Amino acid sequence: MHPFVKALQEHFTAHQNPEKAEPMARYMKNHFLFLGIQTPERRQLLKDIIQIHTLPDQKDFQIIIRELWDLPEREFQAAALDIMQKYKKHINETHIPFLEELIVTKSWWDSVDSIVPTFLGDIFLKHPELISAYIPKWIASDNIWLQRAAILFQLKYKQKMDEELLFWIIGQLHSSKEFFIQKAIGWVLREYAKTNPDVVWEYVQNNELAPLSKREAIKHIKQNY
DNA sequence: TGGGGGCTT
DNA sequence: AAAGCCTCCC
Repeated sequence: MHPFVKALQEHFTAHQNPEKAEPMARYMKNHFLFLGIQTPERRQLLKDIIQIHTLPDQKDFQIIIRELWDLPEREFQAAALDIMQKYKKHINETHIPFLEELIVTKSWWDSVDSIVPTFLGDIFLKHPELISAYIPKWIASDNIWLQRAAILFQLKYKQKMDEELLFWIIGQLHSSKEFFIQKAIGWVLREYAKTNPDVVWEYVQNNELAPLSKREAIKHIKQNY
């Protein structure tokens, strides 16, 4: 409906590439249709539409992102995320519910990981009191993408990592049978190990986790122990 | 296991 | 912009 979205849809479509669509789609296990438009082209095409229509008012950004999210081809969600980054300064704690919706719709690692450690990680840093309003809820939801969100929001924290909170969240999900949860646990631990390898090594040796998670967690540090 | 064209700095 | 890195994938 929104002219900006429809313009973007027609522009993207005119520049699709079936030869690139196949491998891109297979990378995501065929959960999505792809136009076959990679990042440099996708951003240029977005740029073109912005040059013509200009970037919409901040009070419209959510409608545009939702309309893009509803379109079949994956690049439209990738473009929606490019757009959200442009409005980054206007995204705050009142947008958590909107972000939850994006996380649980058209869900896969590519969209969820693009939302969580950046947007949500920044938000909880700025609004510490909201962690208890969201994280326990996400863990208990049995929606694996919200559960992944609770694990990964601190991914980029480095020295800001709240270790007790991290290990609490992991402990809550350590028995999950979900592939993308075991992976998220391994990832956050592997990433945090670049800052504090000793504590991650100890945690992995001394606590219950899926073998998958243990392997992912220590893949870069095992050479040191 | 553990390293990879597409992506990033 | 030369070169390191990889969520994921296999």
